[PDB]
Amino acid sequence: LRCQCIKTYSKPFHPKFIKELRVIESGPHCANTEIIVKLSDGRELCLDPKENWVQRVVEKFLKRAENS
Amino acid sequence: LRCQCIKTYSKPFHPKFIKELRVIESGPHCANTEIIVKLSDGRELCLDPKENWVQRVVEKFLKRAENS
Repeated sequence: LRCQCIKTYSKPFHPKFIKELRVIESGPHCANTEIIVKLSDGRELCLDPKENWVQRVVEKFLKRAENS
Repeated sequence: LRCQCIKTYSKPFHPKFIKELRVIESGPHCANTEIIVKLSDGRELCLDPKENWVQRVVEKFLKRAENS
């Protein structure tokens, strides 16, 4: 698949709203690394991997889900 | 979808072999949190979120891909 994100979500939010995370590294398919999250209600958003708050949300989600 | 993993990969490997990561938190669909990686060659594996080496591989992959 080509790039999946048209734009990224720019307002911080709590990691409890994420139920699924997908990280696709850049490559021939898309010049950017893309982060796609599926929220508790099933909507999806793209996050900017460079933002510090995104990195923190990803990390928390993972710490949670890991011991789930 | 129900649980996607029949079994997890138990031998440590280098994060350079991962090109995509999917983390699905447990819920009604599957009692376990599942970690599915797509390798550089397109094969997929499931990893055990509880293993320390998995957590370290996930973290490295993310640090890489983030500044990609």
